[PDB]
Amino acid sequence: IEPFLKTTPRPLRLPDGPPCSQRSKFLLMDALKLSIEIPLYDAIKCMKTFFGWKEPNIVKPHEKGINPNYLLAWKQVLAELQDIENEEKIPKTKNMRKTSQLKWALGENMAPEKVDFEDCKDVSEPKPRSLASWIQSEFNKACELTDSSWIELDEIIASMRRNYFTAEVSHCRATEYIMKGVYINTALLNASCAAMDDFQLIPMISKCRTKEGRRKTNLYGFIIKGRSHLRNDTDVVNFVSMEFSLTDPRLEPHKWEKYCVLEIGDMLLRTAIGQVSRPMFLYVRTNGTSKIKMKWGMEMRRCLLQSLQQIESMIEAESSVKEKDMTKEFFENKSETWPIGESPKGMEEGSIGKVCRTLLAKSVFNSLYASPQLEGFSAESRKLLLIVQALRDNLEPGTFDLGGLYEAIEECLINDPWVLLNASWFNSFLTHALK
Amino acid sequence: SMDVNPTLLFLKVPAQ
Repeated sequence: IEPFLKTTPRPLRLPDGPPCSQRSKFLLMDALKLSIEIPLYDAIKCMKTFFGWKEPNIVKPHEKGINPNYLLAWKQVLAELQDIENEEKIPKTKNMRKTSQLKWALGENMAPEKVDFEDCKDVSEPKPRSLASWIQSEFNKACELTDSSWIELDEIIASMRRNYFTAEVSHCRATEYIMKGVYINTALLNASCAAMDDFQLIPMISKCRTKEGRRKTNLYGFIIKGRSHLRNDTDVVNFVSMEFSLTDPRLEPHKWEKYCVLEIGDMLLRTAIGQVSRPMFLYVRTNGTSKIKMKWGMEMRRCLLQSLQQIESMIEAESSVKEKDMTKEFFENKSETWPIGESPKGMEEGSIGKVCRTLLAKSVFNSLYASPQLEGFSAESRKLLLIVQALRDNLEPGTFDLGGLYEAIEECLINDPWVLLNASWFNSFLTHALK
Repeated sequence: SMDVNPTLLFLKVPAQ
């Protein structure tokens, strides 16, 4: 119990380097939906609600890719979309012409059928990036309430708690992220099993219910599936993503390192001051998943449970102490007595409502930014967290190689934007905990 | 405006 081991915990040290860049599968805060009230049929109906399509042009090139290939891929997309327009029976998904641009982007010249003695390349520093403000903005927006509902009230005693939480989260942007991920991962999987040898065009779609109750169908952009041959569950299918955004890539080019960004149209918006014209961009990039990653993505709903459970137990940490059940007290008014943020004014608190959403966002970003860096940090930072809590209450944790623990943690801090955030977060926690 | 930080919860909620 003899406590005397101090403000020994120091801040974690984060990498120097170029700023970290976006690496989620789809866009997050920068996403743009075209919406209305068979995916391809709905895709076209959604695109028809836009009347600013123009000649696509590159505005932010991919420093490592063949950019005209990106431009051509989009043009090909439009072209093939025209072919489908009208007709009579519009297909699901649709197979695309195996053109030069698509072969290239979908890594088809890396196809084993091609090469020589060079077929003997056997080699055996993953490059540090600094934290950037963008990932925190990302998370902020993730905790926000939306003007739409993304989930039914269930899964289409303490069951009362389920309801309270669901009431507080169904309109959360994090929840949209969940559903966006379920739909397009499911979609990508089917296409991957039902084609294998086809370059499929997959609309990125989600559904929601407005405030006024109308059912809405959203189009985020397109994904083109590459060759998907192999039953290896960890084997990867290459795809290229094509996502609509109002976000100018040039404000934070660093965020978009993996992207070619086209300008694909201009949009006329209603505004506090009238009609304003804003460029519409297409964010393009190559990528890949596996049956396993698609499976995990199809199950992001788990974030709701995990998120909930924490909020649940968090009530026991008060209900057993106050003798009476406290779900109603909390959810019906006050106890905005949990810290959840910093501001210019400093420390800041929020109610179980905000908390519900914040924990949802956290669970969701864990899933969106899943990485070995993250597995490590979590496991290891939990320990430092335990220790920091003890010392905070004047408790001796014991003879423990703390510096050893720091090594473990800081070696997970290389370049992942999400992990770097959590590190920065801990530092802030660390400053308040041992003021 | 508030930058959200879920780790701050642990100023109050005990780890685990």
